[PDB]
Amino acid sequence: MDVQETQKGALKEIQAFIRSRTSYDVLPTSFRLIVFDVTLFVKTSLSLLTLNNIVSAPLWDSEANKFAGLLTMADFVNVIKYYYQSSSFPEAIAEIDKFRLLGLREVERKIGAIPPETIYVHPMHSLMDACLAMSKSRARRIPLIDVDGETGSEMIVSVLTQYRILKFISMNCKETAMLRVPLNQMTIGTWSNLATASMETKVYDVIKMLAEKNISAVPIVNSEGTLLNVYESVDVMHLIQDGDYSNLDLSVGEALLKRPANFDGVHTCRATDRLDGIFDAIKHSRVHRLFVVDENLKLEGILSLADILNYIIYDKTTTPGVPEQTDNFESAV
Amino acid sequence: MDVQETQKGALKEIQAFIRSRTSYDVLPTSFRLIVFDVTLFVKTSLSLLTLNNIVSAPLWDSEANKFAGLLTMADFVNVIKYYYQSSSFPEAIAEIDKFRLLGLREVERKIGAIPPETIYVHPMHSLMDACLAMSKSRARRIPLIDVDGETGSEMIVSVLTQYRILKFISMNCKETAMLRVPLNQMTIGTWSNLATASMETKVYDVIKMLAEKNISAVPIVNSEGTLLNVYESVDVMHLIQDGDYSNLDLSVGEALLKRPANFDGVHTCRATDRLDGIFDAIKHSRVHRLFVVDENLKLEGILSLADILNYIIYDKTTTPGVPE
Amino acid sequence: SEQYSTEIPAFLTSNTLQELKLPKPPSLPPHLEKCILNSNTAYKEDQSVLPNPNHVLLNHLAAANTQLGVLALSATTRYHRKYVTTAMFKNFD
Amino acid sequence: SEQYSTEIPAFLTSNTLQELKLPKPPSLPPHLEKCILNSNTAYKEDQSVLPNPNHVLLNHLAAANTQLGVLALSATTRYHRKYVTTAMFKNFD
Amino acid sequence: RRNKWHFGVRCRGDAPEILLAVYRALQRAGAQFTVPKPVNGKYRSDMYTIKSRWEIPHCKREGKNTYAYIELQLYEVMPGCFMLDVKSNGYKDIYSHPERTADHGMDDLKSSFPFLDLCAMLVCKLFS
Amino acid sequence: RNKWHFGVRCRGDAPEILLAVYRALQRAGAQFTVPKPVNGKYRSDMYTIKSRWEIPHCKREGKNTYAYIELQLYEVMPGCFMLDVKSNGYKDIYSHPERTADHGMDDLKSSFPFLDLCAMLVCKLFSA
Ligand SMILES: Nc1ncnc2c1ncn2[C@@H]1O[C@H](COP(=O)(O)O)[C@@H](O)[C@H]1O
Ligand SMILES: Nc1ncnc2c1ncn2[C@@H]1O[C@H](COP(=O)(O)O)[C@@H](O)[C@H]1O
Repeated sequence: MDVQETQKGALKEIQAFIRSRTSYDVLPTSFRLIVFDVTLFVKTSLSLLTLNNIVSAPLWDSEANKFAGLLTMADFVNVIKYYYQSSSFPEAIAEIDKFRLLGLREVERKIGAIPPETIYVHPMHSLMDACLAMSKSRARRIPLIDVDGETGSEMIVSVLTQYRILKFISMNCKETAMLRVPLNQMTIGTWSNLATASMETKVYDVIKMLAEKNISAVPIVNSEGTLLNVYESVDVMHLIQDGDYSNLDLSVGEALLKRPANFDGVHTCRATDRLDGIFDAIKHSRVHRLFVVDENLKLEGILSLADILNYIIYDKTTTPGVPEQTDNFESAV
Repeated sequence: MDVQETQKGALKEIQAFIRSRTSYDVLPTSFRLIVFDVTLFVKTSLSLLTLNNIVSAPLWDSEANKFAGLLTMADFVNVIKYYYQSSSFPEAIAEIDKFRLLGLREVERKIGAIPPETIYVHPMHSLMDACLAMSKSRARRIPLIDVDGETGSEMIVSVLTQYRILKFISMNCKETAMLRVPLNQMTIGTWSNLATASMETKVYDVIKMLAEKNISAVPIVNSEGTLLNVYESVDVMHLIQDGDYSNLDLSVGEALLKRPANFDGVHTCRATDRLDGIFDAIKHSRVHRLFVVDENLKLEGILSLADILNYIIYDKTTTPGVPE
Repeated sequence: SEQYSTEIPAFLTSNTLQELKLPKPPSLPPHLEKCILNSNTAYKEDQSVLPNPNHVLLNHLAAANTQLGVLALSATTRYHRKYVTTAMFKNFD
Repeated sequence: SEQYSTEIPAFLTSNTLQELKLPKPPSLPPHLEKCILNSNTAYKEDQSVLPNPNHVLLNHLAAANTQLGVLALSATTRYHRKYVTTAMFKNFD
Repeated sequence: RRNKWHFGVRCRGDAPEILLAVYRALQRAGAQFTVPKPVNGKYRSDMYTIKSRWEIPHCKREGKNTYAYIELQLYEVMPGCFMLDVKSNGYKDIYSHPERTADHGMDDLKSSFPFLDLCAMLVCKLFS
Repeated sequence: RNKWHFGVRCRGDAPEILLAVYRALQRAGAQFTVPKPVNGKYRSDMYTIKSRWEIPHCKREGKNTYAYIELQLYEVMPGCFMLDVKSNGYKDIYSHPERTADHGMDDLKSSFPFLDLCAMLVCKLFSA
């Protein structure tokens, strides 16, 4: 059959697989889950995060014994930007440190950046429920919670990321090898209105881009558009770790000098590449997104994990369903 | 006129010079004074002392606009020590970090480790009066304080150290040269009932010596009484800044490994040395105390700046200078 | 069990120790001693991944110093057939 | 000429931006470009010692970021014929 | 700053005085507990096994009365040094009859919460 | 490139910074000079604010005493500014010598309460 149709058959099969599994099937046999009291200070939060080499944690409300939402880099980024654009004194920004996590969230609700409330799925419910929830919330992660009837307490089992789900699929679906349709004949990814930055762009300006487009990274290009590097929201956390907010005044170039070694690298592919190579890349390295570039590393687009996962779960003749509900939100870096 | 009667005469001159000068005369023409709000957390205080390379700071009470006491390592030493004795749970100690400087003074007050009033002099009183007042308590340091008639705000001009005072004397009194009486015919310094420790001693155990004798340092000896090192109350500060109180459990040897390359060193002298040479050491370098040893480095005694200062101000023979 | 009460046992308070004999509590078993959170950095870059736990030790409290003024408290429990070691960071009071 | 008031000048409210940018502020003169606390002249003895300040900067506020959530504020004053730069570390709020 | 986890809470000194401090912490926390019983007017090591019961404040404050069952054990690590080992044995509401007399486990789910929250309240008490 | 600097840093538009300084002085409780237009138009001296503050520790004890604080916006580089804050000293308004002139005049020594009032300004500024 033709290449297009083979892909469509492959995708039906992965959908079936995704539906058959549970979120719980993605989990390792023995694993760790780090939880934060909502009443922690921010500055304490950044240290624990950095210290544990994680970029996220679910929040726990301990008077209630309820899950209290999910902490991600998007929280800091949105709050930092909100204070930054309305203050005329740079150092005032350092006050964010003295907020409790509960408060930080209140600020996001008052500026309309976090939804009404909490979103999650049962760990023993279909893995596709988790994908659809993430799709409708524009979240990159979703907590697996189960409510205990004896106590009313909600049991946080874990947090599921689109990286881990995609990696789970690449390891259990030989049918990824049958996705050979190239990207340029596909409508997947973002090819216009790209937030980009230069080496001379100040970090506070990247932060604003991060928040405004609600994205997690910003490619760095020179004039004439070649790809040089990337500035992640996580790199921002590291800069402001240990209370040093003047680092936001640094240029991107200056900030990269302060960024640790990253093996793996920055993943690039061409418009003629296809989902199959992307899956083999997913199984042996932590791809957070692929930057689409030409002959001469000229940036033409971005394909991120959400773009791949939303495309996959949306079915016959590619829905269009999909992605629907409150499509900006806090969720979930 | 004989070494004895000569020292007798030099002291008289030194004493005359010290009254004659004000504390103010001791100050450099341009100087820094670092001040701490009394409501600062213990946690922030230790960090601040650590990065400004200082070991104490006057406290400011900023509702009243009043000096509020002097923060020194004795404050932490006393409360750690209290805490170590009375709790069955080791990791409770770390709660000290969340005390404010005020409640730290409050704790020290209950257990009575602290005087009531905030010891001081006017910057223009006689230098002798500041020496007397330091000697009258322990202090080690005395704040030079004035008030502003316009506002009733206390003005902390500076804080004066027995070291600075002794160096001032050193730099301005040639008569320090004429104190040739050997330490062994004087009664100055402590020469028995010493608080010592060895490399195996747990740091928490040194901490209780420091509080119980309230002293700033404990020499480290071996079984033969040979001087190996010292362990200072400022070492303890370094142990616990950044808030890792499990270091107190370290022995002295392992704790020593964490001493920054920055260390002044340990000054020694001999029982046959005397004040002329010690003033000369003080003139040209930072001496906190001297450990008196023999030829095999066997510890014999401890001569600290307060002992020197006390001999200097109180007659040749009024106090522990009585002597032979 | 079934005895739940107040207050502190009479002995222990007032007063006249030395003891009766009062015995020494049991020695520390070796199956305590090791905690699975202790494997530093953690492997293949999952990192959340742990060794399977010792069963006898499900739901025993575990603790560590933070240097940041918060409690660090953990406990491994079983979910369906998999194991969750949740580590919580909490303010005091 | 009527000195003090408690009202926010009205014109500074609402319509604002007309490039009739109500004058620019003066440029920073060279003497405010450097604070004598920055020149931790260390010697090896006296660490409180400082260069003699500039007379026209007596009683001017100076500040430093602390990375510790407290204000660090200082000012240099004359005591008799000598100079005191006091650096205060203070809680916010 | 990421160091070593260890079971229980570290304690030191005199085992009875430790046991005396644990009992007081429980009562300040408002917990209910077993007390020791003598084999004549003489005691057995079992003295260092308490097992307490805790009204669950977020249940109380709601429409229920559910208890958490927490068992404490003092081990000696080295003379002068002890571990206070704390173990969850589940949760039980109001005659929810399936079932377990061993504290109904918290139904079939066996969550670390509210256990660890109460562990928190214990540690504060033992530290204050 | 060195941690201490004169004044308080600001960025943006100088008129907006000026409006911020004023709101802050207003909410800290101080009084101040106001700009006066010279024949239709405002001038650069608008960035010079003389302020006056009732000293709180003095007020608490039934004393009417003022601190005189002079504020001055300078531009360091395009869009970056220093709010220079200066002490003109203090005055218990009921004494000197017996009512001949005013405005600080006499004392010029201590940096307190000045530094404590600066801490109030900076708090207000940082929490607009
Ligand atoms: N720098 C960017 N500029 C414009 N759109 C982007 C950029 N980065 C990501 N996106 C799109 O925004 C969505 C989520 O981004 P990410 O933060 O990478 O998960 C995806 O659909 C991306 O294709
Ligand atoms: N380790 C020590 N053992 C006994 N006495 C000491 C010791 N260190 C200092 N002293 C005495 O206590 C006083 C104050 O000591 P310092 O803390 O060195 O100023 C002086 O008179 C010392 O001689």
